[PDB]
Amino acid sequence: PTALERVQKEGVLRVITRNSPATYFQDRNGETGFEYELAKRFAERLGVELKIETADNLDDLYAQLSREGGPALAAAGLTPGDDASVRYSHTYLDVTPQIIYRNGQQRPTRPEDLVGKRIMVLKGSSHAEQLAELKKQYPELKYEESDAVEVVDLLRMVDVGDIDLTLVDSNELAMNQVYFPNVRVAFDFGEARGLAWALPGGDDDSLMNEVNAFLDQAKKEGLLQRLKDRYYGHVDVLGYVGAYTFAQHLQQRLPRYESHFKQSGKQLDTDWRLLAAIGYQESLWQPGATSKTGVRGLMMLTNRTAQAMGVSNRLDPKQSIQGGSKYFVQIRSELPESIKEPDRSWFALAAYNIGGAHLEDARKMAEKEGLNPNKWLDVKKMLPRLAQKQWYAKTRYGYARGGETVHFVQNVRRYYDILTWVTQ
Ligand SMILES: CC[C@H](C)[C@H](N)C(=O)O
Repeated sequence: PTALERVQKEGVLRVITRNSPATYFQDRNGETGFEYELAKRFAERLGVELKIETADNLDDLYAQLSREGGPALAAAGLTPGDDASVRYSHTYLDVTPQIIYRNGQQRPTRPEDLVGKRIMVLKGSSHAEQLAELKKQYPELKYEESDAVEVVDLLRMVDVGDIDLTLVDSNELAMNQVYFPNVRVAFDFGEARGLAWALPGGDDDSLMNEVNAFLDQAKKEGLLQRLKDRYYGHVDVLGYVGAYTFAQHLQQRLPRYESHFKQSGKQLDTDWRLLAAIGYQESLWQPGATSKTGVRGLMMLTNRTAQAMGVSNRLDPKQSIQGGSKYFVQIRSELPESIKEPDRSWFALAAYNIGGAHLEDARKMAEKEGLNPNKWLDVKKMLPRLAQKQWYAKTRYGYARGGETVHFVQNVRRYYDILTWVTQ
């Protein structure tokens, strides 16, 4: 039976990956990861179940792949390795290895500067191999390979000054930037290269052909780009300053209010990280925060909402978290029965910012356009229109800043993702 026929026969596609939020992550809310979502799509294309294995490290990852009866493929942000014990699919993401340093230290600008530093990379990585190449040229270059850490750990070490430098791909630095406020790109070390899935060595090309056809379909429909934005887009969407500032706020601000968020979350069957995400978007986790628009405190409440909720002080963190949390749940509960989770929460987020009246208008508008008013992706196309006259003059409630409401829901969902992917 071909590699491809065997997968169909078993009704399972076995995938091996790295223990990493970038690749595969287990949370109470389900499974996420750039590679997980991409592979899950592959399995479903083939009409089979996805079964995920995580390796201990990169050497063990490649060793399992060549192992008889092992996984069909590795999906793990791999950079192509002549070792015909392993083969590689077409590439699916353009990334750049980048030398990483700690802000407030001498920035190395060229490979020469890598000499005489404390450097660590993952044992078995293409990054390790790059440094072996440079060592050939510069015989006194020192660095260490480790099989007992992952990429998140290498960046922590640079962040707190445990080591001077590391070397990682630019996608994963972007992803991690929101955890490590001091980490910065020293320079791009080596040129841009594509990530590839790896398959066992040999001449059976039945599954490889399907992987390539699938990845090429993925680039046709923007799937790879959507997945990139979600996991790797943090610095691009929130801006550089937003990225490292969040890392700082996560470190400095959140631990003061984490326990209130959890307590509000438990008593309301609502994920506390979703509540924390709203607090970040509203006030950047600052209890004293006031606007000059009639909203104040950590969850940014109006006086009216504060009183309805039993809040006697909006600048009290605990009370602001409780009232804004109850309020979000209230809004979400009042939504029409027809809106199912997960959309229901994203609708509730929009209503938190714009109110149910304008949100109704966006729902009515989607309906007028032959879209589905209970689907978030549909209504989200309608929200920016509330700010345009050809549209809002035809609405009950008129002009609203719906583009801002879109921004609100995206950011919160991103902050939510970020808080979910935290490791310790
Ligand atoms: C952590 C190193 C990563 C996985 C790199 N792209 C490699 O293939 O080795």
